Amino acid sequence: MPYFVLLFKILIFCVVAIATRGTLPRYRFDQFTQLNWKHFIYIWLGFLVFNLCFVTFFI
Amino acid sequence: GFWIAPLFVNILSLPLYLVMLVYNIVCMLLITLVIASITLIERKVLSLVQRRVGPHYVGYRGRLQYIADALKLFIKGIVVPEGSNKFWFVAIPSAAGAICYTFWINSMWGPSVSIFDLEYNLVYATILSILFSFCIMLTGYFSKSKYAFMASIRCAILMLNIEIFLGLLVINLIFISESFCFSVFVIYQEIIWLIFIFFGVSGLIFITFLLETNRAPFDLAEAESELVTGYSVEYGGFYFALYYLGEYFHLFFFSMVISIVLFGGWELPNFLYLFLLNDFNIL
Amino acid sequence: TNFGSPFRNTDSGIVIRDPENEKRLKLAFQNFWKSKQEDKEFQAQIKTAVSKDTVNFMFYASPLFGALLGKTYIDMFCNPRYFYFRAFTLSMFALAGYCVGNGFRNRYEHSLYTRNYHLFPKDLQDALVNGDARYCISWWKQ
Amino acid sequence: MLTWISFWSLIFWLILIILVLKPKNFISILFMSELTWLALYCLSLLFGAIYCDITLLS
Amino acid sequence: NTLFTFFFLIELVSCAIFYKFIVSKISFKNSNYKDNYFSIFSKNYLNVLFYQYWSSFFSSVMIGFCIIYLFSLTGSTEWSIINFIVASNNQINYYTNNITLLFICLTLIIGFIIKLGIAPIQLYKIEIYKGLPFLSIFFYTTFY
Amino acid sequence: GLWSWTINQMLTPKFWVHLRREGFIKTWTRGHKASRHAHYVGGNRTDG
Amino acid sequence: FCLLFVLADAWGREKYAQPYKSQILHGRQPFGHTFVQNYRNQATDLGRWNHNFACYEKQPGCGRDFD
Amino acid sequence: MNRSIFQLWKPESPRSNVNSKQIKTMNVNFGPQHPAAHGVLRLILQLNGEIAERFDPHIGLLHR
Amino acid sequence: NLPWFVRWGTDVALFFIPAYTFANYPTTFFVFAAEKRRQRRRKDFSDVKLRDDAAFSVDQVKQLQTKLHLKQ
Amino acid sequence: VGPLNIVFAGVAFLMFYENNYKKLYLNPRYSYTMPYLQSAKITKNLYEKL
Amino acid sequence: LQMWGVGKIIEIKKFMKRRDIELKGLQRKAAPFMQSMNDVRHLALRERNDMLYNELLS
Amino acid sequence: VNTAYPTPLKTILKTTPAFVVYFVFGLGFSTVIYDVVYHPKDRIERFYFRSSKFERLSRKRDEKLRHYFKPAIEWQPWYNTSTNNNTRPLLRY
Amino acid sequence: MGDAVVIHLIQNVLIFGIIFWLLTWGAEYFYTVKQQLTKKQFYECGFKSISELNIQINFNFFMLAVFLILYDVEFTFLFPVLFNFSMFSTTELFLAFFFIFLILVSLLYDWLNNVLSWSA
Amino acid sequence: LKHSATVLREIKKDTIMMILFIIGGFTYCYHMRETRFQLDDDFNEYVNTNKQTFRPIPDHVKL
Amino acid sequence: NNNLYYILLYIFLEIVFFGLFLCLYQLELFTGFLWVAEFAIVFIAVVLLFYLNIDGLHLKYNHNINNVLYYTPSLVLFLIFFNIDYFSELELFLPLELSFIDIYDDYYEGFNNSIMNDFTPLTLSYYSINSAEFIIIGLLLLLGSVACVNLYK
Amino acid sequence: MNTKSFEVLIHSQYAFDVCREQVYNFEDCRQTDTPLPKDPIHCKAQAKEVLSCYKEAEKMDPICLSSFNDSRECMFKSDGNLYNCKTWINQYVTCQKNPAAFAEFLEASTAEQLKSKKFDFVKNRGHSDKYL
Amino acid sequence: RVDYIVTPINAVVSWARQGSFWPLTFGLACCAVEMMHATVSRYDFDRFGVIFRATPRQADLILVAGTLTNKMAPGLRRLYEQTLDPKWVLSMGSCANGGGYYHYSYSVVRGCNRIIPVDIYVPGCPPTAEALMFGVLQLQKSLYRQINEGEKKYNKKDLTY
Ligand code: SF4
Repeated sequence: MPYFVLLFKILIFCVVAIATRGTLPRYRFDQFTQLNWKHFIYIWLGFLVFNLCFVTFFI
Repeated sequence: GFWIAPLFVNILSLPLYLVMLVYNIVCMLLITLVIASITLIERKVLSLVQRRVGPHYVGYRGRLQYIADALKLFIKGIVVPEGSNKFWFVAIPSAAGAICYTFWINSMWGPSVSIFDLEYNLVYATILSILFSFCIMLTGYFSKSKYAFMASIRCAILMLNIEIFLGLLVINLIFISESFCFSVFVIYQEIIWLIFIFFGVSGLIFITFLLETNRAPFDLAEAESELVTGYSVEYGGFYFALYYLGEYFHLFFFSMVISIVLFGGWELPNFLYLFLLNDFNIL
Repeated sequence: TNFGSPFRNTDSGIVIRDPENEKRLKLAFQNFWKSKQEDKEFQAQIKTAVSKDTVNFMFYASPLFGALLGKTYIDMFCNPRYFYFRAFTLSMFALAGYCVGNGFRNRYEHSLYTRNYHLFPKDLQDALVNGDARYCISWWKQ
Repeated sequence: MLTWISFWSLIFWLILIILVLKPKNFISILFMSELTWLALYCLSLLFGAIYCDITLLS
Repeated sequence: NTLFTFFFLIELVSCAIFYKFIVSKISFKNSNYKDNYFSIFSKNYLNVLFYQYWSSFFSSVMIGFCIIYLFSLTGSTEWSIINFIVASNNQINYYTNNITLLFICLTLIIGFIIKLGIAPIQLYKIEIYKGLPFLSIFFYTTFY
Repeated sequence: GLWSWTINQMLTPKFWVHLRREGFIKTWTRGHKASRHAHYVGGNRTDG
Repeated sequence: FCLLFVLADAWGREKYAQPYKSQILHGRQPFGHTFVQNYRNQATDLGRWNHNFACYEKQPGCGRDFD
Repeated sequence: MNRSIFQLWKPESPRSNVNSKQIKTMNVNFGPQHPAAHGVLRLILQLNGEIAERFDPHIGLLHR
Repeated sequence: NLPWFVRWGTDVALFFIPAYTFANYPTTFFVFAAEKRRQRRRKDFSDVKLRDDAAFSVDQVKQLQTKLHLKQ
Repeated sequence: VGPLNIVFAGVAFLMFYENNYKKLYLNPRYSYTMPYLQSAKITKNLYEKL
Repeated sequence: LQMWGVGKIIEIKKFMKRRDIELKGLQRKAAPFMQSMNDVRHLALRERNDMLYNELLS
Repeated sequence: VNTAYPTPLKTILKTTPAFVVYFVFGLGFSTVIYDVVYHPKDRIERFYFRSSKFERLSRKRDEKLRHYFKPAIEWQPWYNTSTNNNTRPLLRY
Repeated sequence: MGDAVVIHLIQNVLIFGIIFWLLTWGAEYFYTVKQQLTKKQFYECGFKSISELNIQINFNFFMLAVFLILYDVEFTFLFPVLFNFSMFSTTELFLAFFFIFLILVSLLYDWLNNVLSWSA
Repeated sequence: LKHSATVLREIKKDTIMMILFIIGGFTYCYHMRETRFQLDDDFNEYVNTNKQTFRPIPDHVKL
Repeated sequence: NNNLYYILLYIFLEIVFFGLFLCLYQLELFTGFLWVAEFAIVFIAVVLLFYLNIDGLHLKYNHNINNVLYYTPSLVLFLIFFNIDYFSELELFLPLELSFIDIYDDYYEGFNNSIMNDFTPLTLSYYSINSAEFIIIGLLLLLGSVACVNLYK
Repeated sequence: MNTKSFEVLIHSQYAFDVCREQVYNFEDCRQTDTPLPKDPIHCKAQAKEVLSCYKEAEKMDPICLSSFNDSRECMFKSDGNLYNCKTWINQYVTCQKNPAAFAEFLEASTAEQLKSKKFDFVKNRGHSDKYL
Repeated sequence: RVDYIVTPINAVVSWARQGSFWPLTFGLACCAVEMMHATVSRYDFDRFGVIFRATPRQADLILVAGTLTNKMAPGLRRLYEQTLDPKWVLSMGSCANGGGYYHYSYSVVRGCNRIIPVDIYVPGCPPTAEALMFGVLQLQKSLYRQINEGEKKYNKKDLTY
């Protein structure tokens, strides 16, 4: 069944998460909020707008 | 007897409910074992990255560290401080644990292979996450300690950004799937992994994965260097064990969702052999 | 196949792995195409989204253009003393070109098998739609 | 017990009344207003179910 | 042309009125030199904001309830069609439940009086006018 | 406490030589005696 | 800029066939929406609506069933 | 960007209740047994909204 | 006498092949029962109505099935 | 107990008996509604008595 | 990559649409008999209720 | 000669037990879920939400006819139970 | 989105929690604890806490919370349109673009006022 | 950043290559759209092979 | 109850009960949407309560005076005469065996319908007919955001 | 009037080309000026004729028993996905149309085609299936 | 008839308690610096399962490492009381043992045993990482053994009466 492939992918993702916990530091609360409140949301919205334009072009 | 048979309707029905409860308990035990294995894998990976051998004396080559950890967490006693409401201090762990085990319901292991026919798996997962965040915040607030209050405030601050980021990511993802069920994403991901379309949003996807799992650099509400222990500053034993188990289950479920929605789901990756793969087999 | 046959699902719930039936169907299709291969009226009636000459040109020049582009890319940014990296880039470009050519050829074949699907015999059309050579035995048994 | 329409209308009216019954706290007023808005949304959903109108559900 | 659009436009107008009320200057340049080391707690702006917000909430709830009830009655919220159906009811006597019509009319009238600040609900408007600038009062009167 | 010497470690000439020399009891007991690494059972070199 | 490019492409898609005409410039919605937005409308004059086919009579390919 | 000085400063005026710290000061302490307090410091820090307002480091906890 | 890759392949095979079998057969030991249920799900001749003007009778159909040896 | 308790118990027992008898003896047994009483046999036609 | 993925998704949707067109043709081939059975069920139930009402309100 | 694996290979390989334990636990949970889904219905039934309107109508026709149409077609005046514990309607009002 | 099956699952989850509670009681059966002076006191890194209930925060993220609520409402509004984008039309595209532009303008105005940063 | 002449030439080459790659990607997307349209036409032709029956609506349905 | 935390818990319970009622009426989509929105609002309200009512000591108010003085007779009178139900009836009014509208099915309509999502009415309403209402809602949201910024300033 | 959904669907698909007269009459009787269907009492005669034709067409040839069983298994595994079982359905339809020609086609069967058709919509998925 | 299962239960409990002897993240001076070095990759306390816990309410092993003064003794007593039961105590370093160099200091607690009960002591000043590991191993062995120390006497049926 595909459950084995799903488990392998989830295990890879969990290993990546554990490595990220081991490696990177912890940022500031205000810094992360501002990054979300100024850059990340706008980037996501622009990506969605570009996807909408591409879908319209490709019908 | 024609007159004795009637009085046995619910009497015969009860065994079916008992069997269903037994099956649910078996599923819960399997999920707990999976979570314990995930914790063991995390400890081993952390030791390996730190150039440390890690757990090796817990049984044969330290193969049963998780079972010993769970048993010891059971063993240690817990005392409620007199300065806090015992009712709330106890209800918070029980509510968190009840919400924690419910994550197994909104999970699919294959095509139409699910415990329930929930067409809004994403909504159910979001509700579970919101309940877990509320439980953490309440545990922080009920502790009546400044450190726990700061931890709860930081967790709430994370949640608002987490909620917005998750909603935007789902909306951008639902723009292709057009369904709140998890099967639709994997159905159209058999050609290529969904990360290909979101190639430029790979950094934001990784950020969301690290935030949905409450890992660094979104490791707030833990603040080991900053605010010592997290919402469990005064909570220990079974409360801390339940909180950690819920965190691990949430991480596992978020990784499963991320795989099912972005990394090709449970379909084998054919993107590498795309240059040699055919499109249509015309006779 | 990424999309599979347009007339049926590749393997819906049961995966069929019979090569004898596929070979018989291919032979029957070849025999049907050869029986009216000299029919000028049938030849003119056959229409495809892509011409055979254009399809052949695409399939024969796509690897060449891709290889040239890969060589130019390796010259532009890659150092020429990295044999592994240069060969990998060139092979990837050639594989992309081959994929483009294969897509063009598959499109031409599908158009030939679909835009002319109305001229097929009844049993031949049944075999093409169902993927089973048992629909038309006389064109493949002998 | 009571029919759904009657229950919903009586609940809306009782919530409107109870909005004044409790003490005068701004936070309590805001919570009561949120509850009343949710009850209004529920009533609109029930009405759209009763009459099968797209605008009612909108 | 319909009570839904009217309700949306009225809610927008109420939001604009609240925003304009929030735009009132809290401090002014005065020659009052004796109050430099003492605090004067003025609650006029807060009272105006609270009263406006609560009245707007109540009026919006009433108008929404009225619209929801009217839609179920005839199936439409437009201007002419509603009047035609209501006049037809007086001639066909299909719906004799005058209680529901009286309740809908009472809800609409109460909502309109509350939004307009009509008597006997007048202390709200009295307090509203008592804590605003003269130009703001002029604008509010012209709008209402 | 099972599988002191794994199949990968047991699939070496060193394991066979040690088992033939010191016996099964000594071969198994070394893994329980001074377990440092599964690949370091009886030494790192696989020749003996 | 993406929106402008998409609009330009849609405007240039007029040379494409009617099925290949831009969906923005040529709507294609469900049968219910088609019946609701084109009933008793004199601008289009879509003719009758075959209840068997759930499509307007003037609509191309209406009622095309198996022979 | 635009000027945001007022959003960063909040001085206290004589007998001005508005200008005072109109909030219960979270007099939390970075006491000895803290992972980041180095063990021998009790930094009583008046923090307002997780931002330290005043500092009083109780030292000498390890004075030998 | 064994390569590092050759020895490592044994553990990988032990981890993969049993896992592959378990994934391919989630319903262990009940496959025969499932096959029997599927066979009983195939209706027989009497359970269905047969047209009066049928090319082959029941006995002829059985003989032809035996000759062609269809698994069914 | 008491006379009222006895009356209530009798009424509840009669209600349970009547409901069960109606569900069992007076019902088209086309749907599996009585576990351990309705049969689990696999049906082939649309209407099969359970 | 975003453009190519959007195009591929569009192509997959078109292929699914063709498959759905074939399925719709099959369903329309199967439309009449089910509709006839459902109409027979609806009309048979109508006769019994109509007769009961006629005997009742008479 | 020494046939030991590479140092990075061994360093990564000192996780195989935990990885295999996690895989076994996940396989057990997945098999339990699959058995629960399959045993009641003798198959893995597709969700009605993943089926079109025609498919959904075709799937539930037999169940609807058996559970509702049959009792409604052969109703009796005394058939209804004296209590309120009857079968609820297909649409809850 | 849930059913009586989900309700019974919640009941079984509660049963599992009761089993866990029984296990906790069994584990606690093997321990003995002596009451201490500060045994039930607040843990504040070794000293008695100077507050019991007066733990108040500055709440510097009020504007952030309000903007989050507004953005959630806007996203919920946008969701139904994208849920059935396959039947998009010219008017639908115009409305979606207008909604996107409005959300972007709101975000920019929030950023333009420096309201996305904490204040004293 | 006072980059060298070689770095400037490399940057110019990279910009030209990026522009060319963008143009090529757009052309490939247009070609893919045309191919999809052709495939859709072929599929419609295949589907409408034996579905050419057109029964007029009965006169019982009024205008 | 006057305790703000208990009031919030009761509001959350009422919202959950309303969602359950909506699910009972087979309206699960709107139930889930309302549940999510209410959960977010409840999180914000809990943050505010920790901000403004950390102690939780509610005002010393007694409900007996107001309840006995006006509230009880007013509630009795209001519930006594208010009845806006014209023709709504209970489900147990008639035997379900006399109803057959849920058994009829439109096979041709199903064969002519390609809808696979329940959001079709929502799209057709908030995108086709009530587009003016949607634009008004967007403008109102922008104006409210501006007003909130001005209020914060 | 005693058939399951899948069996009745298979029988009607087989008779889709055989019940043309009654089907066309009923469809014409089903015509209306709006998408709302007409009252079922309007076409009692046409519906009765269609049902009679379906009952008369449900009797298949003996050679179609195996094909019908295979189609039933495919539909049950697919929970009634007709397009995914097009090959078996088409074969059964050809068998019902001509049992003799279908028997001759079955004479030229392959070894793989002579094995039991085991359908599993989980391990095997298909290619770009919306009904999945 | 309750000791039969209890003995296996006691053994399992002892194994579990030894497997999760989490040291308290509470260090003061050079002895604590050595203890932190004993948490390094080279000295794998994770091999024995020692993971530092910041909260006394969730800690089991109190690693008293450093010098105790008059300004820290009440805090140490409060932490010891706040430590969740069961608890073990190990005093590493001479200062934590008996003051060490500051044994004659006016600002020295003059011994950690006079403030909180101590189960084990380490001699070195600073003790080596190996010395701390040996002390931890001895404490773990004692804790595993102390659970069933044969306090109860065996009856004539070889049953603890
Ligand atoms: S005992 Fe020695 S090493 Fe330890 S803290 Fe005292 S002086 Fe330093």
